Amino acid sequence: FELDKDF
Repeated sequence: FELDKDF
């Protein structure tokens, strides 16, 4: 995780 997180 923490890729470009909008979720």
